[PDB]
Amino acid sequence: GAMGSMERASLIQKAKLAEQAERYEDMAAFMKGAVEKGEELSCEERNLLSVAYKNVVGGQRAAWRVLSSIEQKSNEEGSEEKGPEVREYREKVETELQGVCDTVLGLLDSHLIKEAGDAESRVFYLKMKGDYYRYLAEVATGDDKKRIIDSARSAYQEAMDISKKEMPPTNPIRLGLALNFSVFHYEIANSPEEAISLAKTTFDEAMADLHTLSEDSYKDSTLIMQLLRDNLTLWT
Amino acid sequence: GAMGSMERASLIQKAKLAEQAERYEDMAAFMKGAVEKGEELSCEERNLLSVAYKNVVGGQRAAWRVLSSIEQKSNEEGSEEKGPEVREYREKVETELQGVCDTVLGLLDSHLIKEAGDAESRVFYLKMKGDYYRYLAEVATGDDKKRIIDSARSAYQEAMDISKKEMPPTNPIRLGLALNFSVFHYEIANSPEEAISLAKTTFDEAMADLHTLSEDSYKDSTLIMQLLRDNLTLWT
Amino acid sequence: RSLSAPG
Amino acid sequence: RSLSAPG
Ligand SMILES: [Cl-]
Ligand SMILES: [Cl-]
Ligand SMILES: [Mg+2]
Ligand SMILES: [Mg+2]
Ligand SMILES: [Mg+2]
Ligand SMILES: [Mg+2]
Ligand SMILES: [Mg+2]
Ligand SMILES: [Mg+2]
Repeated sequence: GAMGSMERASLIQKAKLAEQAERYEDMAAFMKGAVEKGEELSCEERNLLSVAYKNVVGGQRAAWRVLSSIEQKSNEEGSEEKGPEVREYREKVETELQGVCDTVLGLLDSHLIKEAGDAESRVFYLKMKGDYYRYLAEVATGDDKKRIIDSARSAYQEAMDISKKEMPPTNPIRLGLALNFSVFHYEIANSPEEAISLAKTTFDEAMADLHTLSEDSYKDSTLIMQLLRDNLTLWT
Repeated sequence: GAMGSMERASLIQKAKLAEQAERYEDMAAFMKGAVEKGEELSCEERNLLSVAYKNVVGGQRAAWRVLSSIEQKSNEEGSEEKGPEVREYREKVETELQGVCDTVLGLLDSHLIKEAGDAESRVFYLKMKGDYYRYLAEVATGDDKKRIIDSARSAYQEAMDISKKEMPPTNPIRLGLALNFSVFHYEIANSPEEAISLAKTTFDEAMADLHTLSEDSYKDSTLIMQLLRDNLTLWT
Repeated sequence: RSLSAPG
Repeated sequence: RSLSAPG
């Protein structure tokens, strides 16, 4: 590891600087180095890891979608053949995206999930595992796709089971997990009714628990509830 | 060169795809590979080269400014010492930025400028040479800085001399060159009066030539004239 | 496309 | 900061 010679605290400090500078590839490399020190991550450090890789893979996903759309138009009837370049470059970006997802999944497997005993950490990491298998599923097309989809579903389901037993229905990790599992159902698993049902039940159970929250917690929970509502508006 | 096995036309095609996908590092690598084929660049290809490296170095410059500002605040009176991490990370980004500038300057020197005989190509490349020495000057602090500044000035001056002899005062390359030389004067060379004088004379000479232009050329020229005016408003 | 959880 | 030439 190229970060093996840097102090854990220095890696965390530099991840925060990289976030401020919008240098998300650097941020992800610093947080990978911090994970590889072998100690568990605090709440703040888990957030830094998630922010870093979310931004890296988010740029890759946006680029892959642009290139996939160009490629699909090139394969429509009446399109003049442009050679292999669109496919090759889409494949290049796709392979890079898959590499980032595999890197994240490898960190979760070695050994973040197995050492995560508290609900807040274990649910966070299992949600991440579902998310990065979902990003793999977005580009999967072989006999690969069904197994990747099942891996995403399995991680999300384990996270859901823990979150329902151990967290209040307004907990932002629980809410973001349910949001992302509903997106999995709608966009990946061809299960829009399950997506709508999960988003509705999640929203309603959180609404009924808002009265227990402080002003700051209320703001955190309602932000994610609004995304559930925004999706329900798009889906219904 | 990692692009040595790819066809020149395929590199250009992929640069255009990378632009559409906002993958500017890829775009720059493709255009570097195209330059290294050894043939001169067309007008469109020069623009692709410029767009690619402008976006790469633009992100580096923005990041360097964020980190330099944090570092300067850490060195103000009453700041608690945070260790070497801010300086180290600013230095990392700075070195990467300098590497990109050196790469561009190397392409111009091997051998784009020497083969550029038409005014439109030679002025374009000399402006680029001034620009990337200007970006080096933005971060320079040693006994290095004076020589880097002189190198930027020399390239801009040669470009100006050719542009005034060979192009109309509304030519967008000539206008963008004069704009960037005025920025050099204001921001790098501590010569705000020279910056203001150059921006004013450039604007007024272009205004007097707009009557010769088509609607489309008029739009191209007035876009850059507005930037001259915007700077004059900031500077006066 | 659907909205997913932010940072 | 001053504006420079765009693409
Ligand atoms: Cl490629
Ligand atoms: Cl560093
Ligand atoms: Mg240590
Ligand atoms: Mg593939
Ligand atoms: Mg139904
Ligand atoms: Mg050939
Ligand atoms: Mg330095
Ligand atoms: Mg004066």
